[PDB]
Amino acid sequence: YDRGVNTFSPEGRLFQVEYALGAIKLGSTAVGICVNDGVILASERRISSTLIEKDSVEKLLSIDDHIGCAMSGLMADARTLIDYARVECNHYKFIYNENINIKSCVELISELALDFSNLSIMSRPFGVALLIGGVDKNGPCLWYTEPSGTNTRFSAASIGSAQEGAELLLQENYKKDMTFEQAEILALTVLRQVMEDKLSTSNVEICAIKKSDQTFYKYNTDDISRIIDVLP
Amino acid sequence: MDTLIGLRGNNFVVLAADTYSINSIIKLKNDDNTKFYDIHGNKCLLLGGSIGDRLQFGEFIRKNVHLYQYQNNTDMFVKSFAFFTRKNLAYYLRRNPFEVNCLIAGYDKKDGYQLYWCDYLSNMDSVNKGAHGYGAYLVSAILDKYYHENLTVDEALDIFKLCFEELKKRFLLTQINYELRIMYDNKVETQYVTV
Amino acid sequence: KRWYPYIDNGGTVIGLTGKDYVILAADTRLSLSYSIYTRFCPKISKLTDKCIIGSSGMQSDIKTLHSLLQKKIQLFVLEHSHYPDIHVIARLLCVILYSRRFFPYYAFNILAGVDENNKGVLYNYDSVGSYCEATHSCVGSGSQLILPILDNRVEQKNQLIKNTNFNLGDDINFVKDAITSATERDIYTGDKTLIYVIDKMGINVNTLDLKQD
Amino acid sequence: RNLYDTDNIIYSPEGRLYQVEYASEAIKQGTCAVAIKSKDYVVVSGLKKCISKLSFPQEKIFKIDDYIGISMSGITSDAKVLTKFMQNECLSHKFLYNENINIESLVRSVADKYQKNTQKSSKRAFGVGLMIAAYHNEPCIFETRPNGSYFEYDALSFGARSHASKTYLEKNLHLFEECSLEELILHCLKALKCSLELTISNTALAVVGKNHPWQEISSLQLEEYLSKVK
Amino acid sequence: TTTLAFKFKDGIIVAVDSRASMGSFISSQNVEKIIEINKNILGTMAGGAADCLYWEKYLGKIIKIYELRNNEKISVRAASTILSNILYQYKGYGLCCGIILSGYDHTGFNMFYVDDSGKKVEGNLFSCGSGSTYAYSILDSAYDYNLNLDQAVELARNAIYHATFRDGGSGGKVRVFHIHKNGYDKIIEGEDVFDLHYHYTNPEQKDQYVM
Amino acid sequence: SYDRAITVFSPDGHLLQVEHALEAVKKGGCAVAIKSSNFAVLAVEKKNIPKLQNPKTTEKLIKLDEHNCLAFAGLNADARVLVNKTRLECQRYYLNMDEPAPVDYIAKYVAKVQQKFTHRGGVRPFGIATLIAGFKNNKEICIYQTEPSGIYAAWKAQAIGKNAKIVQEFLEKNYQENMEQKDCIFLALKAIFEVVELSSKNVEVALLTEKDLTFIEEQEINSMVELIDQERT
Amino acid sequence: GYDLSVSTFSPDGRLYQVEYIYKSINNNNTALCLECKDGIICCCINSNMDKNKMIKKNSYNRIYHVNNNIIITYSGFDGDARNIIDRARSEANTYYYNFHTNIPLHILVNRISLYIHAYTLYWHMRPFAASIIISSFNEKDKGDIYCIEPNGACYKYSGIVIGKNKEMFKTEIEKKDYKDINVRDAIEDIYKFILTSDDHMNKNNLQNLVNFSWICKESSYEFQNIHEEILTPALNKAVEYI
Amino acid sequence: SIYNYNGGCVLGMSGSNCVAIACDLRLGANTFTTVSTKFSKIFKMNNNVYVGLSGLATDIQTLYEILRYRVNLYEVRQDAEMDVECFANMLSSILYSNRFSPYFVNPIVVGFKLKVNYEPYLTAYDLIGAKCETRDFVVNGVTSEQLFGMCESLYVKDQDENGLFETISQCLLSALDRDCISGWGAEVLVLTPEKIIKKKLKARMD
Amino acid sequence: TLGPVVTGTSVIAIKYKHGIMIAADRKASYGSYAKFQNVERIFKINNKTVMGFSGELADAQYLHELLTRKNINNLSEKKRKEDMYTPQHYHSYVSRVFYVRKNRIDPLFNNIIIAGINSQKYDNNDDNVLLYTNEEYKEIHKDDLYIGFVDMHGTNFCDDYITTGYARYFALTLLRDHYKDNMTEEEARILINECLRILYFRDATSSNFIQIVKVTSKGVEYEEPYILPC
Ligand SMILES: O=C(NCc1nc(-c2ccc(C(F)(F)F)cc2)cs1)[C@H]1CCCN(C(=O)CO[C@H]2CCCNC2)C1
Repeated sequence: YDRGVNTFSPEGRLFQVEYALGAIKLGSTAVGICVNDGVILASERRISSTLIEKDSVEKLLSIDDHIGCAMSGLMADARTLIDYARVECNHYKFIYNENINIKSCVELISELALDFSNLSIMSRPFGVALLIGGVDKNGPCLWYTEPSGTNTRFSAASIGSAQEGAELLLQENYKKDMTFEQAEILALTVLRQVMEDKLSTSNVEICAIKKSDQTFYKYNTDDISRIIDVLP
Repeated sequence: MDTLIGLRGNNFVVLAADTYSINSIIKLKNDDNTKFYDIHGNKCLLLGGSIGDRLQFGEFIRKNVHLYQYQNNTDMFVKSFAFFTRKNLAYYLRRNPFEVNCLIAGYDKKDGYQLYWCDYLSNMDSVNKGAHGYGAYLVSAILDKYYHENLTVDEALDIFKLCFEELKKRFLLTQINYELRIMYDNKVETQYVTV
Repeated sequence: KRWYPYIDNGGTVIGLTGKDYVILAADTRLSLSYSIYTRFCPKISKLTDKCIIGSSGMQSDIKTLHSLLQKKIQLFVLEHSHYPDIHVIARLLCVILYSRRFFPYYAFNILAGVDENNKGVLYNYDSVGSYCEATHSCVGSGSQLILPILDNRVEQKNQLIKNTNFNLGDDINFVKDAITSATERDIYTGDKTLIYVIDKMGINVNTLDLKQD
Repeated sequence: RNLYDTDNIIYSPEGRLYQVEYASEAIKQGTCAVAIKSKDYVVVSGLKKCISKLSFPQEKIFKIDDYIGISMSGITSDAKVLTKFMQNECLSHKFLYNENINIESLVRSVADKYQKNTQKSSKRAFGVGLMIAAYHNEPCIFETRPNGSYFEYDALSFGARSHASKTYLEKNLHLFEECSLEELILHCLKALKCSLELTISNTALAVVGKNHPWQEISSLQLEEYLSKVK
Repeated sequence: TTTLAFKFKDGIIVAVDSRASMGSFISSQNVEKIIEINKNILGTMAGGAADCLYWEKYLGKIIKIYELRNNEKISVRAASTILSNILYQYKGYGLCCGIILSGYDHTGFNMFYVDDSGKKVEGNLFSCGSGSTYAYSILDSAYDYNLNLDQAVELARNAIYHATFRDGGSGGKVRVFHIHKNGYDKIIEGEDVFDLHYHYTNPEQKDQYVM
Repeated sequence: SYDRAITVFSPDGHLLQVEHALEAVKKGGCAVAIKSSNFAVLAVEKKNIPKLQNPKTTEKLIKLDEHNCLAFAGLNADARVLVNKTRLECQRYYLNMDEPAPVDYIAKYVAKVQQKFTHRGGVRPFGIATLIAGFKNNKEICIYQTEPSGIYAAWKAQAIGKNAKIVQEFLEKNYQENMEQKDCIFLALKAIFEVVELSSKNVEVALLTEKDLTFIEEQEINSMVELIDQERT
Repeated sequence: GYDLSVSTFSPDGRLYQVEYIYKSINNNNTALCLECKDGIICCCINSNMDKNKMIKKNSYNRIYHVNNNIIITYSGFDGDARNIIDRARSEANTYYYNFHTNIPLHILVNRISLYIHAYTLYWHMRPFAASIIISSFNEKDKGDIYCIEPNGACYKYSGIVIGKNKEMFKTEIEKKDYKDINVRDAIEDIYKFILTSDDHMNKNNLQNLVNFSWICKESSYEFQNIHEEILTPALNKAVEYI
Repeated sequence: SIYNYNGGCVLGMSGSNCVAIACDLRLGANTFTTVSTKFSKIFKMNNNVYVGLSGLATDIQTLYEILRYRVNLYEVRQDAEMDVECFANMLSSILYSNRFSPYFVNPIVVGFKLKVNYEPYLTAYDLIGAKCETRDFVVNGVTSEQLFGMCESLYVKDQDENGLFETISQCLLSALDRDCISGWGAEVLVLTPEKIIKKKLKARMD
Repeated sequence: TLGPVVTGTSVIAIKYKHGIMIAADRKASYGSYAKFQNVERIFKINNKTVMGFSGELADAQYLHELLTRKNINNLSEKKRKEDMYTPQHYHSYVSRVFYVRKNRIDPLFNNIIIAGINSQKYDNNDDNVLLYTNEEYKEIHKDDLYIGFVDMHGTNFCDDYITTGYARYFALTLLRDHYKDNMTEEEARILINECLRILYFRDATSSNFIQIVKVTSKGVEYEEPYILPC
C-alpha cells in the first residue's frame, strides 16, 4: 500500500520478508531427518479431490542427482526457486565436473531469495520455506532456508502447518546415533501424529539420499508399505 | 547440386527433387528428406542448397506459417506464403544469407494451383514451370517442350520421367533417385522414382 | 602493417607421472627471436599444495592465465570451503581456455598433480582448451624432441625386452636427461630448469643448471 | 515521525534519516561479537546464534583474505553480499598486482558501497554492521555502519547485550597492548562471556597477526581456552 | 581421426580410433573420442577436438536440465536438434565439428550426423573424420542388418583398422562400444591397431607387407 | 509503474493481487474438461445476445498447436494474449526440439508465465484460469488446470470459472474413469448445465483426439439437451 | 505536506528539506578554516566522539586534500562528504588529463557546487547532507577559502566555521585580524577558542579529538598535518591560559 | 555486374495530354538463363503515378512493397491521391536513406501532375535517389544506351496516344533486339487522363 | 597508434650500491630525421619510482600521464609512508595496461622500464611529500631495489639490469660481461658511459647527449645532462 518493498520497520526488520514469513506457515507438513547413513525427507500430500492425478503434485523434488528438497508456502514460488537451483547445480557440475556441496546450493538458493532488495530481477520476497537434504563429500546433511535469506543446518527439521508439533516430536525422539531404518520410522511416526488421516500409501511421499550411492531415490508403494508395517 | 523441378498445370502442381545427402565427396544418404517441407493447408516449400541452411530456413518458415495458421485459425493463402517466404529470405540476404534455392507450391480456392520460383538472392516470380540447381540446365528445355496448359497429372509425371532420364544420361552427377510431391484434387501425394 | 599480437617466448615443460607421484620440469629461459630477455623466468606456478601448472608460449598470456587460475581457485576455496582436486581444476582450466576460443591464450599447458586417491595425474592442453590426461607429456619449443624419448622410455612399445619397473629417483634422473637433451638440441631451452616433485608429503622444488649458449 | 520514516531519502525536521537509523537498529538484534588487539595480533570472538535444539549454530566469522577476516551483526544476506564484494576486491588486487590490498582502501570501498544505497529511493541501506580484523603492517580493527561511515578501534564490540562487553573493554583496554596472544584470547573470551555459558559449538573465535594468517581456533584449543576461562 | 556408427539387429555399434595430431606431429594416441552424453546417448568427435568436447559437454548439461525438469529421458532427435542449432549459431566463426549422436529412446534406436555447418541427417550408418571413406567402403561392403553382436563388433573393428591403415590422421587404439536398450557396453575398451595389421593383413610376419 | 512491485505481501502473508485475479476468474464463464482413455472432452459456457451478436467470433475452446487445446475462464483479453504467447512457445519448442510440444511442457510454461507476472515489477497478474488438454511424449492424454497464482495440477476431470465447486462435486460423484465418447460428452454437458442455463446456445463442446480437435455439431447438443430436460422431470 | 520532498517549493517559496539538512549539519562536528599571514590553517573538532573511548587515537580525520595543495574538509555525514571528495579528486584528475595543469580552486569549487546542487532537483535522489570547505594558499595569491553549502551556494571567506557551536567560534575568531598573524601563533588561539567554545572538549581530549592541517611557507605550500611536537606546546599553553 | 544478373529495362515517354511507360518482361538468372517471361517491372502507385523499377528483382519487389506501404499510408492519412512530384521526392529520400547499402534499382517515375490540367511528368533515378526530371523521355536499365539512342532518334514532341504508343513501342523493341539479357516480351502502358491502355507487344524471345 | 613516427631510442637501468642509475639520450627521431634533440625520456613517478621508455613518444607521454594521476590519487589516500605504491606495483599496473591493449589490438608502441626502491625503511622522504618543489647516500640492498621491463606484447619481468631498444644487443652484452653487485656511483657511471659510447657509434638513432637519473635514499635526482666524454 504505502510502504515500499525495501522499507525497514522501526525494529530494523523489512516489512515484506516479515509478511512473507506468514506464507511459509501455510501448506502441507514435511519433515527431514539426517543420520550418518543418509538423509530422509517425508511429506504429507493433502489431496483435495479424488479427480486429481496424485503424482501430478510433487511435494518432494530433486534439485540434483544427490540433492532432494521439500517445499512449503507458495508452491509456484517454490517451483521457481527449485528450477533455479537445478539450473545452477547443473552449471556447477559442467564448470567443475563434480557434485555441488549442499551448502553452496542452499546459499545460491537463498541468494535468489531477497533478490528484490536490489542491493547490487524479482519484485518481492518468495514466501517459500525449503528443507534441502543431500549427500556431499562431507556426508549427508539437511539445511533449512526461508524468505529472510537465513540458512540453517539441521539434524532434523520440519516445515508446514504442523511445524510446531512436528519439531516437538522430533526434539523428543531424535538421537544423533540412530540408524536409517529408525530414521524412517521416526519420520513416519511424526507425520502420523501430526496428520489427520490413517497414513496409507498415496497419502505420504518419501525420498532419501544415502551414503552408498549418493543418488536421489523416490520411494514407491512397496517401501511405504514396508515402513508402515514396521511402525509400532 | 540439389536438382529441384516444378511444374504447374490448371488442375495440379508437381514438385520433384533428387534425394541425395552430400558431405564433401560422399553421399550420406540416397533417401534424403531435408528438401521437402510440407506446410499445413495444401502448401509445400522445396529447398535446395546447403543442408544446414535448408534445415534452418525450412523449419523457420514452417514454424512461422503454422504459428500464423493456429493464431488466426485459418489456412494462409499460397500467395501470402510465397511472398512471406521471399520477404524473410531477402531480410537475411544482407545479414547472414541463407544460401537456399526455393520452389514454393500450393493450392488455393482464391487462385487455384500455384508455383513460385525463387533463388538464393530472393528473386521470385510465379511460373508455370521452373527448376533449380545445375541440373536445371538439363531439364528446363524439356519442361518448355512437352508442357501444355491442359496436361493431366499422368502426362506431367511422364514429363518428369523424361527429366529424370535426361539427368541420368547427360548430367555429371548421375542422379538416379527422386522424390515427388503431387498436389491435385485437394490431396497431397508422395512418390519415389528410381532411374 | 597490422601488428601481430602473438609471440613465442620459447622454453620447454616436461611432465612425467608415477604411481603416487608426478614430476614437472620446466626451463627458465625467456627469449625473443634469437635474443634472450632473461635467464630466469619460471614457467611453473603453484595452484594448490597437490597441484601445479606449467606452460609454454607467450609469457604475458602464461602469467595472466596462471594468475587467473590461482584467483579462481582462491575464490573456489572461499565459496565452497574445500580445495579443488586436479580434475576440478582441469575442467576449470578447460572452460577458461575455451572462453577465449576466438582469441586464445598463446600457451600450451601441462597441469600436474596428485589427486585425492594419491595418484599422479597430468593433463595436457592446447591453446583453445582441448585437453586430455596422460602419463607423460611435453610442451614448448623442444616438445617434438622429447616426446619420442618419453614414449620410448615409458611405454617401450617397440621393445620385446621390457623393463617397466620405475621408481622416483630414476624418474627424476631420466627427466634431467630429457631436459638436458632438449637443451642440447633446442636453442630456446637452456640456462636453468626447475624440477617440481609432487607426492604424498606435497611439493618439492629442485634446481639444475643447464647450458647457457 | 511517521511522515518522515516512509522513504529513505527524506530528512525529518530534526535532520534525521529514519530508514538508515532503522537499518542501524537491525544491527543490535544480532548476536554479540567482540574484537581486541595487542601490538602483534587481532583476536575476534563471537556468539553463534542457535535457533532451536536440533539446529546447528549460525556461522559468525568469515575469512576475507589470508590476513583479513570479518564478523557481522544484522541481516545475514546483506553481510553475505558485502563478504563476496570484499573477497572479490581482495582477490582482484592480488590478481592485478602481486601484493595484498591496503586495508584502509578496502574499508573505504565497503563504506562507499554502503553509502551508495542511501542516496536513491529505489534502494535501502545495508542492515548489517561489519567488524573487520586484519594485519597490514600492524593489527587493525575497523567498523562499518549502514550510513556509509566507518571507524577504526583499539577494541570493538556490538550486537545484542554488547554493552557489558563494552564495559569490560573500557575497564581492561590498557592491558591489551602488552598482552601476549594467550592472554589476549582469554580477554576477548571473557569480554564475550560478559555479554551472556560459552561452548565449542556456540563460540566463534579467530586470530590474525604478524606471521599468522587468519585462522579459526580449533575445537580442542577452544575447549582448553573455555576451560581456562571458567 | 576416424569415427563410425551403424544400427543393427541388437542396437547400435559405435567405433573410433584414438589419434590426435597437430599437423604432421602425433600429439596423443590415448584420446577418448566417444563421450557419454547421457545414460543412453553416445557422441563421437571428429575435427576440432576442443569444440567437439566443449559443446558435447554443454549438450550434456542441457539434457540433464531437460530431464530433471520434465522427469523424462530426451530423444536422440531432440539432442541432435539442440546441438545442430547451437553449432549453427556459431556459423562463420570457424567451429570444426563432425559428430555422430547415437542412442536409444522411447522411439527406439536412433542415429544422427551433425556438423558445424548446421547439418543434421538421420540415418542408420555414418562415418566421420579423415579416414571416413575407408570405413564407409568396408562397412558398405560387409554391412548387414541381421549381423550378430560379435559379427557387428568384428566388422566395426575391421573398418577402423583399414581406415587407420590407409589414413595418416587415424591410428592408435580402436575402441568399439555397443548401445543397447539399457545403456551401453564397452565391448573393446581399447585395442592397439599394431596387433590388427599382423592379425588381418600380415599374419605370417615373415616379410614386410606390400600394399 | 514501469517496474513498481504491484503484487506484494499483505500483513497476513497473502498476495492480494493474486486473490483479486482469482475473483476475476470466479466471474468468468464456466469451463469443464474430462479425461478418458485416449481422448478428452472440453465444454465451455458461452453467452451471446440473440439475433445481434455473431456467435462464431468468441472462441473459448482454442487449438494451441497440433495436439494441445485450451479452455479458460476469466478476462478474455488476458486470455487472448497469454494464449498467443503459448502458441508462440509451442512453435518455438517444435523448432528447437523437432518434436511437438508435450502437454505437460505447455502447462508448465503457462504456469511459469502466470507466476512470472505475479513476481515482476510493473506488470499486473493474469486474471484467468486455464484447462489445457493434450498428449504427453508417450501418447498418454492429460488435462492440466492452472490458476492465476501459477500453481498447476493434472486432473482426471475438472471445472473452472463461476460456480466451479458445484460442478466439481458433481464430477466427483459421476466421473467413472474410462468412458465411451457419447457418455463422456453427456457427462460434460450435464456437469456444465448444473450451473449453466439448459439450452444448446449456452454451451460449446469439443472432443480432443490424437488426430485433431473436433467441435460437436449443434444437433447432437440439442438432442442431449432434450435428454437432460427429460431426466430432470 | 510541502516538506516531504526536496523537489517541491512550499507556499512561501522555501525548500524545507534543504533547511532540515542545514539543521543536520549545524548539529554535527565542528570544522573551521582560517587564513593567516603565511598560510591557511584548517582544524576539525570531533566533539561527538567524546563518548567513544575505544576509538583508535587520531584515526578519525575529516581533513582531506586534493592535488597535495588544496585542503578539503566538511561538516556533516562522512559518507556523503567522501562522495563529494571523490568527485573533487575525479574533477582534478580529468582537468589534468585534459590540460596538463592542476585545476584552479574556483573552477573546482564551482564544479563541486553544481554536483551538490544537482541532487536537490529530483524527487528520487537524497540531497547531500554536508557543508564542504575547500581552501588553498599560494605565495603570490595568499589564501583562498571557499565554503559550499548544501543548497549549492559557494562563498569566499578569509575565515569560516561550520558545524556545532559555529557562532561562538566565529565570534572568537573575529576578535582580531589573522592576515598579519602566522599559523604557528594561530594554533594557540585556535586551541583557546576550542576550550572556551565547545563544552565537551577539555584538556584531556584536545590531543586526540582535534585534527589539524595547514598549507603555509613551512610546508612548501603543500598539505601537511601538524606534528605532535608543534601541537603539544600550543595546547599546553592554551590550557595554562585557560 | 549486379545489374546484369536479372537484366531488365524500363522506358517512359511523354506526348500531348498523354504519357506512356514500358518495360521488358524477362526475369533472368546468372545473366543468361531466362526463368520468367511475365516479370513486369511497371507498378501502379495510383491512377496518376506509376513507377518502373529495373535492376535486381529482389530489390525491385522490396522497393515496390516499401513504396506501396508509404503511398497507402499517405493517401489514407490525407484522404487524397499522392501528387506525382511528392512521390518522386519521397522515392529520392527512400533511395538515399539506404545510401551505403542501396537497393540495386534504377527507377523511373511516370505520371500526371495535376493543376483540372493534366501535365505529363517523367523522371529517372540512380540507385541512391539522384533524380533528373525530363520533358521528353526517361530510361533506366542495362539497355540504357540503346534506349537513349532510339529515343534521341525517334522522339516526336506532342504526339497523340496512338503515335506515342507506336514510337515508344518501336524504341523499346529496337533497343531490346540489341541486348542479350533483356527482352522476352514487352509491356506498354499508355495513360491518358480518362483511361489506360495496357498492351503486350509481339516481341522477340531471344 | 598504427605505428611509430617520433621515436625514442634505448634506455639503460642498473642497480648499484646506493640505488638505481637509469640513463637515456635526449633525442627523439622522426624516422631518419633527428628533429628533436633535447627531449626528456625518463619520467619521475614518485620519490622512489621512475619510468623510462623506448619507442613512440606519444604513447609514452600518455602512459606518463596515467602514472602521474595514479601517483596523485595514491598521495590523496596516503596516511603513512608504507601506503605509497612501490615500483613493482607500478610495473604490474603498466604490464596490465599493455596486456589489455594487446588484447584489443591497440598496443602502445613502447618498451618501458619501471625502476626504483621497493623499501620504505631507508628514508622518510614519503612522510612529507612535495610534488611542486624539490647527508651521504645510504647503502641499499639489491633485494630492496627493483628494475622491471615491459614490451608491446606485455611480456614483463625484472632483473638487476635492464636495457631497451638497441641497448639489448650492444649495452646488454657488456653489462652481462662486466656487471657486478654493489658497484659505486663512479663504476656504474663508467659502465653506463661505455655502453652509451658504443650505442652512439653503432645506433644511428642515438645521441651523445645523455640524461642520467638516480633513485637513491634522497629520492629521484635528475643529473645535469652532458655530452659523452671523449
Ligand atoms: O603434442 C604436443 N604435446 C602433447 C600435447 N597433447 C595435447 C593434447 C592432445 C590431445 C588432446 C585431445 F584431443 F585428446 F583432447 C588435447 C590436448 C596438448 S599438448 C606438442 C607437439 C608439438 C607442438 N607442441 C608445442 O607445445 C609447441 O609449442 C607451442 C607453445 C605455444 C604456442 N606456440 C608453440 C605440442
